Amino acid sequence: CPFGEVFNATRFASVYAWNRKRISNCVADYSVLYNSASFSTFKCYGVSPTKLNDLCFTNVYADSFVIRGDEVRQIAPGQTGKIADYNYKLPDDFTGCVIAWNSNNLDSKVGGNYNYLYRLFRKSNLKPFERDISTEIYQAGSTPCNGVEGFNCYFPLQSYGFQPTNGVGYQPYRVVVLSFELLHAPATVCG
Amino acid sequence: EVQLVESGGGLVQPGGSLRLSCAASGFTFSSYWMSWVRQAPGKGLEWVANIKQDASEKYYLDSLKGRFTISRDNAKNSLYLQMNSLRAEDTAVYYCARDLGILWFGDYPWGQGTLVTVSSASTKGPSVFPLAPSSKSTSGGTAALGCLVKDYFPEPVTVSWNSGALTSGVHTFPAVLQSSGLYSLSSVVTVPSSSLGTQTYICNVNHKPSNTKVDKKVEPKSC
Amino acid sequence: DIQMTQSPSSLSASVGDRVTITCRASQGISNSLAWYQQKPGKAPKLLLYAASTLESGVPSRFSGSGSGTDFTLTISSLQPEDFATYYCQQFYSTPRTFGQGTKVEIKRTVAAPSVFIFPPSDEQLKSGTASVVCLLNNFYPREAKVQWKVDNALQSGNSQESVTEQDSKDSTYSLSSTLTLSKADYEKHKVYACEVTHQGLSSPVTKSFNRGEC
Ligand SMILES: *[C@@H]1O[C@H](CO)[C@@H](O)[C@H](O)[C@H]1NC(C)=O
Repeated sequence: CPFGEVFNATRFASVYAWNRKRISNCVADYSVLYNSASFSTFKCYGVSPTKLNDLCFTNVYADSFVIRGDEVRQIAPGQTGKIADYNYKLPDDFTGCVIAWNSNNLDSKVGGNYNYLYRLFRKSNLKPFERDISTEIYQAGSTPCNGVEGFNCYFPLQSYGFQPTNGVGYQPYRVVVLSFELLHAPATVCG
Repeated sequence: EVQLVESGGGLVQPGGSLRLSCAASGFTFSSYWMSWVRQAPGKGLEWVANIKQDASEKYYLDSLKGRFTISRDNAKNSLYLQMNSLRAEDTAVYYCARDLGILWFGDYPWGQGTLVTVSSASTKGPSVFPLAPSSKSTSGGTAALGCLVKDYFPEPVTVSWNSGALTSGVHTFPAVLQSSGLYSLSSVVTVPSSSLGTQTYICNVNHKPSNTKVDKKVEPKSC
Repeated sequence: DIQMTQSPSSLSASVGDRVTITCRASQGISNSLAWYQQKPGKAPKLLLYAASTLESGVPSRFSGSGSGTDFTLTISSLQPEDFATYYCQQFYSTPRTFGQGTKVEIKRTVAAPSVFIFPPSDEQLKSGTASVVCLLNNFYPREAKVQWKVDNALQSGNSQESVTEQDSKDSTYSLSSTLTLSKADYEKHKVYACEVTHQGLSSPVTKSFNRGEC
């Protein structure tokens, strides 16, 4: 299986437009990564991480994005906050894993790197595995916004300010969420 | 990290002006509004001014009656507030905040405001008077003494006891602004009344604004 | 314009307790409300926005509910670092308006104040003013009452008081009340008394002295 295309990948999408990759028809070894001791965060919900690749699922999805350390605690079952409510939400019945590592050396930049965006405004919260690219002018006042920014009419996406001399809580982190789908279909992803 | 640094507060006489600056970094200054929020001495937040991204719209509190003008230079990542015809009620710690309706203030330790103190008094050093303990108004083996630091400007004074040796039971009260325009506080300390005639109690009042230090010996009041 | 009212303005609680603060608006504002925390002397920090969503970096113990005119901020298990003043704001219109704030204090059992009275020093009387001082030492809760009696004549308008912050070690308060008079008005009377009304007192305690005695 081509995990190197997801983890050791060159470019990562920002969290508002996170990147889902489908994985099927290959043999995967999980214990290469968990015992690699290369990630700062590796939490698996549902299945035991300890050598339980003795299963076969229909499909395997890998969702990659970039956030900050303060927000890593939000990529977890039943968590609430900016990222979970407005950017990327996981369901309570999560049969999967979340991995994350500090990418301060690759996503920061002197004077700030403002290439990663996060959604700061939304009328409702995101359903599990929803994805919102709507750059509609969020309405915070009584006036309808009519697509133009102005008094009480803010753009929904806002930049990350990734200076390298940040505290760890403010530094960029790369996150990959693995979901294991077992539907009523021929299972092909075994170990 | 959102770093917002306020500067320019100081002592202005009533009717004078002042210009406050806010240096910003850690985010795209052009994508946000900017707000000025002041907080009077122990009195909570009062939003005073708002400026758009391209500075084509400016909003104020009508209480200010056009005395304040907000400005911003984007090339310098800088926000400015010109305070004209200043009144005594304008005495406050002024903060700048990144604005999208929501206010983001400066992250620690960068964001901490600038203190505007509007007063007609010139800077005076304090007068220290002894609050002497009596053997009549005592309390079960414990006696209280202190120093009254009266008639000074501006803030603050610092008070120690016995040049730092006496710490247990010291209460230095927040300064109160008297009608005369001058501040006054008091520092009290409770000690075993058995050891009055033996132990020496000096209060050290340091007023750095006026370049004044006072060491005052508080002796038990013997009529 | 839009008015904000917070409840209960001052709230006492303990570590591990569950805490709720209420904030109501004089007119509807949908969910365009935010909650801020300010520790003494420091700059305010944004805890919640859009009535419900936690700003990143905020401990998940903070949560918000409400809409329309009614909003509630809830801390699930209070921790020692959560004692501060909290403010609510609206971003629906201008002028941007805050709630008056609610101070979260530390809960301890009632404690009566130690009361003292101090006559003016001879040097201050020489200067031309007389400051009589009354001290309430180490009590709880913050709410107390001081009255001045000059020969059993109740004063009003010539006294100023200030209170300390809750102590780091025993969670008590101490208050100072200063009565300011001219050397004339001081030398016209004999009995100066300070009457203290506090919860931890069964009856108001009066401590008095007489002019020039000792
Ligand atoms: C990524 O690079 C490391 C560096 O040695 C390599 O061991 C690993 O196999 C690569 N792929 C993945 C998926 O980690």
